[PDB]
Amino acid sequence: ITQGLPRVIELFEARRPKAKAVISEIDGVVRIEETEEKLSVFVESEGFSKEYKLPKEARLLVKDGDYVEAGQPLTRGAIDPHQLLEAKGPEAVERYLVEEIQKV
Amino acid sequence: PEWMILEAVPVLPPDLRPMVQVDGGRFATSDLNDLYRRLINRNNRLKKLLAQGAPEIIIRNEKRMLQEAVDALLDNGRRGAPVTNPGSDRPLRSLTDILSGKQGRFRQNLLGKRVDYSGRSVIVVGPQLKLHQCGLPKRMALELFKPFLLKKMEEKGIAPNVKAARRMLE
Amino acid sequence: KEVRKVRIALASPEKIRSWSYGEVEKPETINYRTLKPERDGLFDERIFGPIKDYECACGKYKRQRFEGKVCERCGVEVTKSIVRRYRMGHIELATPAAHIWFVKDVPSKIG
Amino acid sequence: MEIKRFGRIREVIPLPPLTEIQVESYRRALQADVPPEKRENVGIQAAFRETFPIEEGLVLDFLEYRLGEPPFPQDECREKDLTYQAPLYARLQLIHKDTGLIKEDEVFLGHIPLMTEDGSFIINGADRVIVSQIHRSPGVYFTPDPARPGRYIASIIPLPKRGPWIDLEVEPNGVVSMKVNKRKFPLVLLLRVLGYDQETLARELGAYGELVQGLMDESVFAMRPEEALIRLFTLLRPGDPPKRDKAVAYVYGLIADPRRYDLGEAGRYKAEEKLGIRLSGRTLARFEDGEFKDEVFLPTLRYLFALTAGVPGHEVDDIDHLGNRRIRTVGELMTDQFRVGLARLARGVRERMLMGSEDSLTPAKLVNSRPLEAAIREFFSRSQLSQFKDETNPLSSLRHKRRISALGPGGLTRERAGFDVRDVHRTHYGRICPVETPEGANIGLITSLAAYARVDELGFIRTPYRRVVGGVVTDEVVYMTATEEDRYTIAQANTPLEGNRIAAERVVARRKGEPVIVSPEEVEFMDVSPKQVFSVNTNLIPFLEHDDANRALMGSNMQTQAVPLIRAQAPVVMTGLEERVVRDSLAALYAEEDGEVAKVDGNRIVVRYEDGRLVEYPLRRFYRSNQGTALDQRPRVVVGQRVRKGDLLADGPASENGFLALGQNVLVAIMPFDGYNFEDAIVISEELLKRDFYTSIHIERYEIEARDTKLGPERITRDIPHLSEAALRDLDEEGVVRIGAEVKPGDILVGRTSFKGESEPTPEERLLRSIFGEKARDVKDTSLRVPPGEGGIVVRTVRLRRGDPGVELKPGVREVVRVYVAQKRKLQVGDKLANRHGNKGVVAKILPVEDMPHLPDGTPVDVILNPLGVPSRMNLGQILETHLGLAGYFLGQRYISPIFDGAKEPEIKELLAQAFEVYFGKRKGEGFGVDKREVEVLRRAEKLGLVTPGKTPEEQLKELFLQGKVVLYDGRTGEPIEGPIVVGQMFIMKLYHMVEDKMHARSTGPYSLITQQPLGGKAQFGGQRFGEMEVWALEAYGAAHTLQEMLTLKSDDIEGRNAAYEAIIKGEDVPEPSVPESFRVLVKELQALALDVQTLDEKDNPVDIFEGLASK
Amino acid sequence: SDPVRQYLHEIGQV
Amino acid sequence: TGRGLSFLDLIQEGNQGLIRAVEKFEYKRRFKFSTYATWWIRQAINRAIADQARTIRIPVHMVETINKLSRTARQLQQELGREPTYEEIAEAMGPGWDAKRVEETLKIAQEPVSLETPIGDEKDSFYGDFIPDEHLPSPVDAATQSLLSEELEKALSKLSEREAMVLKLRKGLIDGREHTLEEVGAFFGVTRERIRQIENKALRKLKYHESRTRKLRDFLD
Amino acid sequence: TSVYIEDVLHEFSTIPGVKEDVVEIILNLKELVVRFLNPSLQTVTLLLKAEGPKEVKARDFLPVADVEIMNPDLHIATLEEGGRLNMEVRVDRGVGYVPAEKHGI
DNA sequence: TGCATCCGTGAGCCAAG
DNA sequence: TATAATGGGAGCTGTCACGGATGCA
Ligand SMILES: Nc1ccn([C@@H]2O[C@H](COP(=O)(O)CP(=O)(O)OP(=O)(O)O)[C@@H](O)[C@H]2O)c(=O)n1
Ligand SMILES: [Mg+2]
Ligand SMILES: [Mg+2]
Ligand SMILES: [Zn+2]
Repeated sequence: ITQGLPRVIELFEARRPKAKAVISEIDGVVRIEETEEKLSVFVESEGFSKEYKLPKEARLLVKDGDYVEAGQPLTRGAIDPHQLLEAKGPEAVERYLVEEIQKV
Repeated sequence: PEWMILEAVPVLPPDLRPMVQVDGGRFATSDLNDLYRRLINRNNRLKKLLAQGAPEIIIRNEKRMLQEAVDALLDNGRRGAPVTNPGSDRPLRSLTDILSGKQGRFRQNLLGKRVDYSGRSVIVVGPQLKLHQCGLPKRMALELFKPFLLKKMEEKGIAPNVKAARRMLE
Repeated sequence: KEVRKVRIALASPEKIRSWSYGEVEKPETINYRTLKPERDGLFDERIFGPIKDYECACGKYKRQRFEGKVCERCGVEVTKSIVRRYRMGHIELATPAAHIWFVKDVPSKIG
Repeated sequence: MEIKRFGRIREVIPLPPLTEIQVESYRRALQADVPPEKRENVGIQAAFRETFPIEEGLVLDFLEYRLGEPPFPQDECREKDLTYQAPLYARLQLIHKDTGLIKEDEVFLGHIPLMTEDGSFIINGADRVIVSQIHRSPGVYFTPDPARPGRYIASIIPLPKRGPWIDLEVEPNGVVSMKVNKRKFPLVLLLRVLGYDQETLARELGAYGELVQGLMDESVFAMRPEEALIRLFTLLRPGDPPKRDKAVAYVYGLIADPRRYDLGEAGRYKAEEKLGIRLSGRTLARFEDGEFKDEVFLPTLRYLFALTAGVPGHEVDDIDHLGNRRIRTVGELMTDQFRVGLARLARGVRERMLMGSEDSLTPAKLVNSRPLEAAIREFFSRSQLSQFKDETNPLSSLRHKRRISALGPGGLTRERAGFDVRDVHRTHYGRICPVETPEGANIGLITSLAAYARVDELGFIRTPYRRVVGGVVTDEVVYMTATEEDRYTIAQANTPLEGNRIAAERVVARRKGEPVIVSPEEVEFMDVSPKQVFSVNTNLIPFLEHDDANRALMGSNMQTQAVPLIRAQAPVVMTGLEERVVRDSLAALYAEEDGEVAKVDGNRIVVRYEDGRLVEYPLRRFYRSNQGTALDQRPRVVVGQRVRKGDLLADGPASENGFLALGQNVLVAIMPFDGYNFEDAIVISEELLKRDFYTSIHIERYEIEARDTKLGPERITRDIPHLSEAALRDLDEEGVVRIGAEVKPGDILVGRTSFKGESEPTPEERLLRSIFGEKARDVKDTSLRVPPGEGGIVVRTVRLRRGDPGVELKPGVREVVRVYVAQKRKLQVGDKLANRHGNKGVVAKILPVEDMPHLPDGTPVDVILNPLGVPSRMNLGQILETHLGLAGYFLGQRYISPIFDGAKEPEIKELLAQAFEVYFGKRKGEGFGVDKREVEVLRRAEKLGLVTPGKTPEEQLKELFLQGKVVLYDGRTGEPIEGPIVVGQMFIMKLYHMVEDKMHARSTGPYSLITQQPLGGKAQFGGQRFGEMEVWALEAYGAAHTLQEMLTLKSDDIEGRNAAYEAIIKGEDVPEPSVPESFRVLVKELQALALDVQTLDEKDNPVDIFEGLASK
Repeated sequence: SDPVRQYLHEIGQV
Repeated sequence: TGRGLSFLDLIQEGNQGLIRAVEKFEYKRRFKFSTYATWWIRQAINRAIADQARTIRIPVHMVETINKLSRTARQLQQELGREPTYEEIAEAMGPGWDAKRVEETLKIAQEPVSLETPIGDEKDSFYGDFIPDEHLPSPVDAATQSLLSEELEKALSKLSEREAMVLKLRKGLIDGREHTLEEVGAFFGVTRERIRQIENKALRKLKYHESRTRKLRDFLD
Repeated sequence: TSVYIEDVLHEFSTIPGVKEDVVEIILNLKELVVRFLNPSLQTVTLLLKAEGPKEVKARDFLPVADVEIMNPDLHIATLEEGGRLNMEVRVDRGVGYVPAEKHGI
């Protein structure tokens, strides 16, 4: 099972992918809070707390209470290169784009 | 800024929009001429409608039609309906069209061209060649290198002069 | 003099007229009998130039002896016919008209 | 030979007449054998009835039309570059309303083209074929709304050009919207204009959950119908005066006008079945007794609401079901253009009716035919669907006629061609062939009519099934649409039958495509034949079941491209189709009744029938097809022969005794050969050329005109200035070449002089003339010579002059001369060969016979195909075709192996055993033992596990022969090929892609007007294209100088190219390029756009690239 | 938008 | 509509006719204005259609003749069940009309065709991308004019500089034009008979060289 | 190596009264085996005249001394009532396979 | 500040036609 | 040059994805 050519074009064109991965704007620590009917992930810093509301069935890659770098992925999925840029800087996007293109 | 408004509308040199007789003695001609002819008729009728002091409704209509003539000449299709030549669905080919696209001036004649001293034929394995060779049909070669052959034909005895050697391969 | 850059700028009415070799006053192309260019029309040799190398329209001047000369009987310069690819005409409008590139290319530069 | 034939399925019905889709449809549209008053309101009759009567005072009505006889027969039109056609007259009468004066007249409308017996046309002299269009059937559909899962879109769709698309959506705001001419408005309004009333709509639509409330708008029922109609008119024509008569006119034309809106008879029936209602006409509503009465809008609305609630018995529609896609055959396509031309004629009628003497007006004085003559001429000459006929060989013509395009006027644009369109929808079964289609952009958009398939009255494609009742397979054959087909369990044609009963506890069937194992109790129908699933071409492929679909596609299409060979052979392994195809394609001639054959000639066959009469069938001999292949018939009976009705009298092109002969049966070995068959290249034996296999006859046409010029006349003359009698040897007194002569490139075919123009002599001319004392003649050599790399034997000249009788040329033309030149084409290095399983390759090397691998009895193989072509391609059919062909080489028989009902391996091995005995017991008797080399090869075979250890030489050789393999000697050396090799008979064709047509080279030549760049293509002696990507190649190599040549000296730098040519002919290295002309063109075209482009030097100071010539 | 509807309107004024 | 002018162009030419009618109307005849206006409005529309509809402009009387020819041919086809020959059209045209005249009138009425006329049913071809430019000299032609000039000078050098210069003056290799014998004779300070005689001997010697070397023959054709 | 038929101009022809076309006739004549008894002989020109209902075989050639037709049974043409054939077929000595496009005899 | 919607622009090369 | 004549017709339709400007709550 592959993504192929379009994934390459999704990258060289720097397009925000449809099934995008939510990434942390900052550093922090994970607090899961899942109602039977709604779900959200909070990334809490030493005095800064960011909330990330996402649909119930989306996969995570964070076991609760882990330490994550700004721009790490919390959802499975493809990272928006622009969010990665704003969060983590040009070297990070360069790594990301090169590695994804080569994956294809 | 005002230069984005036109007073003198330039006209392209005629050879770049010719009126040619073809083999049969019939005439072919490029769409720009009908675009300019639209333009010039509407402009002239406007100069006359002004001289004869016509009402506002009429002068206004003429002015609108004049703008649209300029629009079709420059980028036909851009605003409104595209101008078609009578009894056809084909849009007329405007200067913007000449410029832009896979078929336009840049891509079609400027970033790539047809070329002289060139040929084409079917290929065939030929496993005897060495890596640096290819087999080339004689007749192909004779035409591909024709001027060199006129020269060398003259250097040896095979013809008196270039013009004779060229007559000799016709 | 070797070419090193290529500039592209807007064209003033005075520059368009400076390019021009004559207003094209009539919508005519070539005469239905002579098959020669009509005067003051889209192919007039008086504006855009001689059709045959060094030969004016009417006939009075037909050799390179006279170069640059403008014929008195027909108005056609005696130069290389090649210039019919290079000599701009012009048209003078009764009302000025918008250049649609600067109107419908959004965001409109005029607007 | 004996023709052993395999197969168990017996075929209840024969293949229907194969060009019926064309011949029938045209008949039906013309109704020309029908007496006028007996005609139906279809085809061009329907067009007439639609246009007429024409009113306004004066009325012009239409009684009837008639089609006279062709002014010239088909052959004559083909020669005289005419159109085979019929005169069209229409009896029309003028009536003045008041006066009652009725003056009547049969007025002539010009000519309509006639379809020939075989289903093609002749337009300005060339055979053309009108391809059937596939499109979405008119009707009412429900497709899901792609944004809003639980919402759906009703689409009401008319015929092309006979109405607007209408959509009915349930908005997120609750109100039901109708989209028409791209405007969304509340459907409520139109419902009101129909006479509807919240009473009636409440009782009809109340059931459905809360939906009906979104239809309740009190502000609408407030108005009488006229007020609602005017509200709608303002909503659809903003600003236009909402005058009462004008709004009734517009809305009527939008929704009820039978001369403006039109579903099909198909659109009608489909809506009837879908919404469970009955229509009156072919529109959406009517005007009765002064008001508007609904027909379709409320039924569609009810179905929409029920689909949205969830009511059982309502579903969306698979718009790619071949029940929702229909065919527009030739008659429908031509009629539509008829309808159009008639409308224009009607505008001209009303025009001349307004002004001019309103007492002295006859039908003749009111009817300009030219609108209609023009519309028809257009549709036949420049339509997208009017293709140049492909008559490469008979089969190519037939296949063309059975094509289906999704493209064309009123069809898909290549941009609008998604996946689902191109998919092999399940309902293509038995209707459209899943194999024959092009590889490329057009994949799945151009398809072929399946073999047993037929197009019904409504335009849908039907396929036949046997009826099965209580496990008996009747002979009652039902043709079904796919909507029909979806109702049944349908067993597979191969299910086993004792007698007429299903002898299998479990049987293989389809329900709605889905494959299913069922009991004969459940079986309602059964397939007619495997043949029923594929196109004719695909059906011509033996062992198709052993070939992957991708290469079967290539075998299918490539048959289209077979050149008729002077010694064509039917394949040693046929499918059974090969005879019917020659028949339906009108390849051959057949006996019309029982008879005795009177005379037999190169040119004619005369037959004396049972009525004592004499028929003289003349033979088309060496005629030039559209593609220049030779269409030529040969007599296949002799004086005295008794012949039954339908016995072969003359083989066509590519026919051998009435069998399709697209190629030759050659002896192949499947082995590598010193790279000469690398990557699909093919080796052949010189024997093939010696015995004239793969030799074909081609004719080119050469035309010339001498016309009247301002400067004097062109004339066809032998008296051509400055030529030697050397140049003129083969020219008759009038300047035309002599029948018989051999003509080579450079040779004159037709002389001609043209007058020189204002040739004011350059001083060098004056002095040179003086030195030589010869006046430069009035005229100059403009004769028609032979183009490079063309040539042959002149075989006819046609000459037409002005003043000759029957002859009138285009104005100014004095004379036309045609010269036909024929050539016998042997096979040559770089010509293309293919087989019927997609094996294709160019001929790369022709060894002399002594190098060819041979069998031990001294017999050379004809062709050596590389095995590496097989595994990747997965077309094992050719392999089996070879094994069988091995046996028929020694038994001396051909074969018929139906697809999916063919010779199985053990039967082929039976045959191979019989063959082996013929091939080896011969040698035993003639007194020779097993050769030493054969012992060595046997040893190698033993290590390969191909023979059993211990058996005898004869036992082991037979063991190999049974696997298709034979000991093979390398004729170069006499040593044996280290292993045994697959050798046998294969049917191989010479496709139309011969290198003689393709090789081309240009030193310098014609350039183009505006670009001053070289023209393109062989015919124009043009230059190759060095495009953007070639430029990239040169850029990435860093060959700046090579690159720069391509951009300047080698095209469109005028100074540079002239200078380069002179340097090369003088041995001087080539000058530096200057500015390419097309850049000067760009500068000027930008100036023409009021943009100043300005070349600059480093000091930012202008550089003039027009060398002064453009500044004052 | 449609330069003929425009003129039919302006005509509809006088 | 249809006749070669846009609806709007028709309207504007009709308005020109409206202006004419207004300035020429006489209310005392008691006619409504519409009756007089329609004459001039028709006249103006028709003069426009005649004067403008052709890329190759045709005088209005000739257009009238061409339309008469069109309609006569249509009548003839409507009664002949086929198209008329040049002879049938000339007959129905009256006297003064023969077949050659009908044919010349047809030839003159031929309207040109678009260089951008589509070839094929893709978007990547233009009629007249197949029209070769006949005007600009070919590179062979040009090379051949250079080789001529050079070999003519080669031959002229084998004359005395006066005979060479006299021939160059006389044929136009110097200043474009041909000179008279009286001019060359006044320039070299001899009698016009004398310059005619040295020209004759220059040509005699050039003919002799061209006998003995054959270096100019091939250029002549 | 070369054939003249009277009233025939080129290879792509028919002859009235003859079932076969010139192409088939030359295809037949290709086969024809001609033995030269005298060793110094390079070329012969067989003459043939024939007519009337008759299956002209190779026997029907005019005999020439020091020349023997080894396959006289070889069929050549089928002629029906009033069909006339008159050929001059030239047979050369030579080696290898030399195609018509290369000797033009 | 956030969305939905709308208009314009682009969608492989060569070959023959 | 004079009866009177007073507001048009053809739309044409199986894409699709993006970017960037307008349009709303
Ligand atoms: N429309 C087109 C048609 C052809 N081409 C070019 O021609 C080749 C056809 O390959 P192919 O599939 O016909 C055979 P090959 O590549 O050797 O693999 P196989 O033999 O194992 O099947 C392509 O690979 C392209 O280079 C193109 O660019 N666009
Ligand atoms: Mg034959
Ligand atoms: Mg007469
Ligand atoms: Zn002059």
